[PDB]
Amino acid sequence: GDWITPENLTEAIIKDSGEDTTGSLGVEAPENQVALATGDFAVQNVALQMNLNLMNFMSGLKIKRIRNYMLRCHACFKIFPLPKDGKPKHFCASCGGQGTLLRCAVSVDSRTGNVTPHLKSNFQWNNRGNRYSVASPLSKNSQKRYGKKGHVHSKPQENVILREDQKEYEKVIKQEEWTRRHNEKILNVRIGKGRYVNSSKR
Amino acid sequence: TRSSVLADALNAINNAEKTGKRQVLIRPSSKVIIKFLQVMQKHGYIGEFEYIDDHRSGKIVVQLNGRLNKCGVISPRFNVKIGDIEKWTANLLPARQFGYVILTTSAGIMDHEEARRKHVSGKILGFVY
Amino acid sequence: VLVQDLLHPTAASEARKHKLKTLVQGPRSYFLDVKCPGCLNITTVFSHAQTAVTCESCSTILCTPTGGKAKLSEGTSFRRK
Amino acid sequence: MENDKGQLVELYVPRKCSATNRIIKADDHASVQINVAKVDEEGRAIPGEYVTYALSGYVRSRGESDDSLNRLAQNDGLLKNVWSYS
Amino acid sequence: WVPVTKLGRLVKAGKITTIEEIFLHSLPVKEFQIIDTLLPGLQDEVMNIKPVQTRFKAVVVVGDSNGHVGLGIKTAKEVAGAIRAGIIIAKLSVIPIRRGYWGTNLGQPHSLATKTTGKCGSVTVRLIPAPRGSGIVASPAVKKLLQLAGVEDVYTQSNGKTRTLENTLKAAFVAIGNTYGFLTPNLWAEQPLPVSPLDIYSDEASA
Amino acid sequence: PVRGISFKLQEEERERKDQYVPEVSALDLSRSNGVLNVDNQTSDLVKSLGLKLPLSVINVS
Amino acid sequence: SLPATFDLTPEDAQLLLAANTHLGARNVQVHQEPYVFNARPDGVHVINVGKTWEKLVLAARIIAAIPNPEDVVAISSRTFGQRAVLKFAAHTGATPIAGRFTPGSFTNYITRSFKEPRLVIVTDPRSDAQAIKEASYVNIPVIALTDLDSPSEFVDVAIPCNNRGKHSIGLIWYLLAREVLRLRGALVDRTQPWSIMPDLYFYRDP
RNA sequence: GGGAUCGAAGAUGAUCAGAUACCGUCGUAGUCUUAACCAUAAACUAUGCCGACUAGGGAUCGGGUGGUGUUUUUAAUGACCCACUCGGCACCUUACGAGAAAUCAAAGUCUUUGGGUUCUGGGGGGAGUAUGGUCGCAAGGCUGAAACUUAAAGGAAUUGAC
Ligand SMILES: [Zn+2]
Repeated sequence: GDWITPENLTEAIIKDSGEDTTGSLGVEAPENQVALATGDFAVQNVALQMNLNLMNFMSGLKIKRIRNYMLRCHACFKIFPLPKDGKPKHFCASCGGQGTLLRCAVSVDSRTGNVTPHLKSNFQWNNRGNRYSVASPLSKNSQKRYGKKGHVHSKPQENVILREDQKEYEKVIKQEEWTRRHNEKILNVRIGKGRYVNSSKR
Repeated sequence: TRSSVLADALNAINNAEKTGKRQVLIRPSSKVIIKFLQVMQKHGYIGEFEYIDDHRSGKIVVQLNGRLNKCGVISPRFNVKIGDIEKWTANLLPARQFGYVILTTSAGIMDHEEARRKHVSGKILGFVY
Repeated sequence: VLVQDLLHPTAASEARKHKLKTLVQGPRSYFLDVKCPGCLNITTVFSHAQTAVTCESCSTILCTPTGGKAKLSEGTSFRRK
Repeated sequence: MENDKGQLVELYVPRKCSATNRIIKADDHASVQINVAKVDEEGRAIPGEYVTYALSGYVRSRGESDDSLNRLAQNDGLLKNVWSYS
Repeated sequence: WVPVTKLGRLVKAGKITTIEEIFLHSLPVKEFQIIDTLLPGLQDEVMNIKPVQTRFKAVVVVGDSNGHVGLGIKTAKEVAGAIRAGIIIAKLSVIPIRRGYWGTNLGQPHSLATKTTGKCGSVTVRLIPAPRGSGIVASPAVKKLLQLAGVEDVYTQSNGKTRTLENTLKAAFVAIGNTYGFLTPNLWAEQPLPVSPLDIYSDEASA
Repeated sequence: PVRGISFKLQEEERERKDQYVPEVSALDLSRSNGVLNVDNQTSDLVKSLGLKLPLSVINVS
Repeated sequence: SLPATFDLTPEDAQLLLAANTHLGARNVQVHQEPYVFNARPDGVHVINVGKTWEKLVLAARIIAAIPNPEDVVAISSRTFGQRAVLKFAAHTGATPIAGRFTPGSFTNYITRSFKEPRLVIVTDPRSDAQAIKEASYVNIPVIALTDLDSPSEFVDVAIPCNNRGKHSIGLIWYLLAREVLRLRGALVDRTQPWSIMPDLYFYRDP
């Protein structure tokens, strides 16, 4: 690995944000009247295709082409910017596919202004856990399990999350934010069933 | 250890009828099964049926039309005298005026009403209504 | 589900069933014509042979038994009969 | 259901399920009756002209309802290639 | 009255005139005044009252001796209150009964058309057709239900813990309801399916 | 705004807000260089129905 | 049968493909193995869009039979469906329910929301289960938009489509409204496209 | 015969203290093995064996078939991936059904009562006692009453005093 030290600490903290502290990371490449030095790929992405000038502040040269990562849904083939927590969202915002977003290598050119994905030509698809038995809400079995006490507010006859706009989903995303802030100042969840749903748990 | 090929066949028909299916397959066939089905067909409880040859006792596919309430076998095949037929019909059938008890007699296989016209008796096989 | 044709199953669904559970039984093995690289003499081999079949002209071996289909030797040529 | 003089003596004659021929009882509140509009040759629905089907609560509860209705509608003219016998 | 449900409006307007329409189309009934006008001859019998800890539980049977019967159970804090509310529940549950002949079809039905059974809890009740002049061969509680339905001759058999009174009445009530479920060869004929009255008079029923 | 409260100055705006429609449809192929990107199995479906469309095929593999 | 003018046109086909209605996703129920054309190597299934058209017209012919239009109820609890059903109930005479259904709306008169529908149309049979269940207590038939994972109890006419994508939900409701107005006299001819754009039905987030 | 460890019996230390209220030391038979006996257990899934039907999904163990599949290597084989199938220990979903209920792929196809066949029970005690027989070196096993006495004993599931 690499040693963290009390001198290096601030740089390491920035690296864990995902920002390029080194400069020239993945760089592949009216006169010079303005230039921008920045280490954030999200800003760089906008700058390049608007035909702005980017400055490699580690070296003093303008950048024409760069390679980085973005998300791509393999169902509908649409491309999305990588969120700043650095992992996929659960649902595709276009087609509503569940878990279909994969991180994909991408290149950008000032010259063309276009965006190009790079695909692994020998990809093997994994299909473990795509299909499984799930309860139906209107079965006679379900109506017996529901019980005689009406809606139980503790252990709330749990219903699985399967849609983006299901009201159950709205709670978990905001509650996740709340628990984050509470725990961090005091110190100062998963959806679907995963691949192995079909293997019995003792 | 199939002790009765006839008992299996009517059991398959009952289970299909209860769930609402329109067809059923039964294995194996026999002469007795064919005769029994032909009686049921005459009175309108089942549609056509078809026999498949295989050099190994064959198979039957039966069409079902939804009229059948129950069919069943009586085992053992008790001996029945002409005076006794009136008792079996009282026990087995749901009413005085529909349904049939089925007999083997040396005059053939027939329902209990035909047996009275011809004035014959023999052994009980089963019932339909 | 409630209504289906039991007498005319589709060819594709019939091909995947177990050999005893099709509408009528039948084998799925077959026979081969086989030639060794040397001789002209053809011979007939059962696809699930249990013996190590030799050529007729000489004690060269054509196949070896396994748990299932027989393994034909190298250099042999065959035609499904 | 007729007396000796030939008079009818039923209260009423029940409806029967078009899928399975079962009698629909007077309190099978899950049963339904569907009306499909007839279509004029100019392509417009004719008022008060229907093709009608009835389904028992048993069939609907068991989830067979949709498959049964495809079959019935296709042997009438209402569908083309939705249902297959095999 | 001022009917609140769609069916109530058609009844008060006089568009529907016999209860056989309601049974034929299997429509739900929510307002007791509907039965009260279509079926005026209905009369009631009170089968049991007992105190419980204080509250009163009442069991009520209603019918007319001509093919319609209903059953209802209610608990209330006053004896008169339990009976009052018990009658309302019994009227809502009214169902038809099929009756027939033990033999040759001379002169009006007098018995059941088939053997039937019903079960509730441990108790089971079985009804068997009987020849004319047998009367009702049943225990006193079950005998009263069959009279108000209008059966003349029937044999009965029973099993289980018949001393629990309300399980016995419910089981018998299920058994007579099943009489219209049994398909028989004279019902094999094919019928065109009627149009519902809620279609025909749709504008009378609205608003 | 706040829950459980309404007044004309909201109601008048909401009926305006939800009448919005873009100038060019989001489904228009003009947004997609004039073609539909589809897999091999999708183009098989089209052929089975007949029709003729400006498809473009990705292998997916 | 309906005349050849009701066949699926090439222009409508483009709309269905552009909205991704043919993407059936995963976890296929055993019923609705019909309506499936084939599977991709990655595991997504292709819905037979030709059958989607056939069933949609059949559903339209059922709605057009109702004697007076306010007796049709359209329901969507999920938010992506809410603007769609509101627009549907404006161009047709139907009655919308959007948001919380409040149990006891078809049973329990003496309720402010009490209704007596003749027909119910549901956008998602798993989320709208309360409305489907209560309809079964009172002899009401049900039409549902169904994805390949949908349960099947008490639904009488399933329309197979992608039930998750925002554009898919809006497009299907749009096409239904067009077909009922065109089986009625409200649109003069089947040959001329309707002036309302599909986008009027789409969900709008910010 | 062997005899490390642990340890019925036995010989000893303390007898104080309410969470730690039963604790510490030594140790015979035994614990292992060879040759003969004994025939009991909550020996339990508290569910007799054989056969047919009503039901679907993907995980796993053994065998087989197919694939223009990946890797080992330039083939074969091995390991892995996808589809199918026979057999097995289990799981999830489903209720035409069953049940007093808890619950049940059988505990279903039973008042609409009959596929073949073996064993056992008939309110609670007296009592697995007495007596006869039989097996065993013994401890004991198998078979097995009556006089008399009594109004309950028992199963599952609800609500909740001081
Ligand atoms: Zn997508």
